[PDB]
Amino acid sequence: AIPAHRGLITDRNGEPLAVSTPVTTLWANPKELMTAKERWPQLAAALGQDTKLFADRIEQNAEREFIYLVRGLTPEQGEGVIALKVPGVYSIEEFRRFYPAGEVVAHAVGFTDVDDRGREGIELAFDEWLAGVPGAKPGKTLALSIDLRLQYLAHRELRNALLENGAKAGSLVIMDVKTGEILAMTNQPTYNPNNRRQPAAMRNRAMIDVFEPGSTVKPFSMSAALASGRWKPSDIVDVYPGTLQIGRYTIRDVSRNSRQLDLTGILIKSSNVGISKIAFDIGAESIYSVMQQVGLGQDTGLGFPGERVGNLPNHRKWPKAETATLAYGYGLSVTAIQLAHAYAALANDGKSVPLSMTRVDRVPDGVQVISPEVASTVQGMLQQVVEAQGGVFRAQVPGYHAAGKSGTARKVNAYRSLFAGFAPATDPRIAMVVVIDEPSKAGYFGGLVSAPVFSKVMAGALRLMNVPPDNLP
Ligand SMILES: *C(=O)[C@H](CN1CC(C(=O)NCCN2C(=O)c3cc(O)c(O)cc3C2=O)=C(C(=O)O)N1)NC(=O)/C(=N\OC(C)(C)C(=O)O)c1nc(N)sc1Cl
Repeated sequence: AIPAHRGLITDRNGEPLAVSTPVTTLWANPKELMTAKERWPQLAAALGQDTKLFADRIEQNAEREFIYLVRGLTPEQGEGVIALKVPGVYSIEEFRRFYPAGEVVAHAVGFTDVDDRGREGIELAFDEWLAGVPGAKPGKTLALSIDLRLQYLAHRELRNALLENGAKAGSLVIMDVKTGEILAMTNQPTYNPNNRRQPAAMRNRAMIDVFEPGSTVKPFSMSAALASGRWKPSDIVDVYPGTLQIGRYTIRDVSRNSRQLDLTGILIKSSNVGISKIAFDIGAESIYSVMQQVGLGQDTGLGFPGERVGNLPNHRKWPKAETATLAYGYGLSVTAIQLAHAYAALANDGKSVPLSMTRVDRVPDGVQVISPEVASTVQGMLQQVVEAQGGVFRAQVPGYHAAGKSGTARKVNAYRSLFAGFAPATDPRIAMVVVIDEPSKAGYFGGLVSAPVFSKVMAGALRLMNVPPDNLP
């Protein structure tokens, strides 16, 4: 059968990301080869094979009318073999993929197996569209949501942060909050898909690795508090003395020099005690509902085989310890894609637009998952988290009002450093998640390790997208 030309993958502006390259496959009729044994050695040497092992193979297939000699020669190598003019040697034009951006977008684009079928990423997810039909009809062009310009920036900054932090791994996702598009998705470690010759390096961690989101979910606990009718931002919580006992469990703040904190101060000081006390007052049910509605631990609908769903704990009757730990993101499992999608809903005034890895021309209707008034109040609080005295100043994006939240998880001393946010605050365009796994220098807090990567990637992304600076007089 005649292998078909696989569809071109492009970025959202038409830059090529996966291109079908002509190769030559050689096959032989042994019955005819066996009439030309004197030609075999120069045919073996032309295929870089030992004369004796080549000869053994043909002799062991003397009564098969077909065998492959080699697959995936360049046309030039295949020409050299054809020019030997060996009886019983034939050629087929096959296709191998080339990935012009290589390691930069390897996890998103994926790659094809020996037979030119998708094995990972978009190549796998859109195989039916890309493949076409073997004779023979060509596969179809696919434009991704990815902007190669934002992807290059995200890739470079996440690489530099891993090296500066001596970290094991990392992910970074950028989303268009208005369209649901994935504009960048990068992971470390990465691989060159044009030279496969580590399984670890091939993992799209942003989609297939789950982690505890920790304190990055506090904005969703606060959304539930503001929607309950029992809380406003200027309300106070007494978090003294920085700890709270629930039977056997102790809730702890890292900084314990607080008594009265307003709701914004609970976020600035990442007080687990403060969010736990609000959680006890409003009930875990309300918080669970917000987290489920923004898609934490829920199917993204992206249909990448091997994509993880994670898990959001649920109860009929929430025990007090589980109520506290839900509200500060302990014992949840989410993906970086889910966390970025949730932040996009908050940024898009509480409307969730379905996630897309393909370029969106006609934007589907969004679902109102949080009330626009609550969403807008939480945005303003997350802007104070970044800008306020004592805030996460390393997330500040010079030129723009940015907003977001740090997290730091102790794994089970190894850490995960998180920052999730959006910008600009006065009409958000972009949501971003930065996850750095096991930073190994003195700093491991999300506000130290991930927040500066957010700042640098957001500064470039907003400028690459010509977003007008909103920090004006
Ligand atoms: C959020 O992820 C929660 C609670 N906290 C941890 C943390 C944090 O407190 N970071 C800020 C640290 N920090 C200060 O307190 C401070 C004070 C001053 O004056 C200055 O100038 C600077 C700083 C400073 O950087 C965060 C955060 O927002 O990054 N949030 N995390 C947890 O409760 C979990 N682990 O907590 C830690 C503290 C990391 C621990 O070792 O136990 C956690 N672990 C999981 N497996 S899931 C969760 Cl949640």
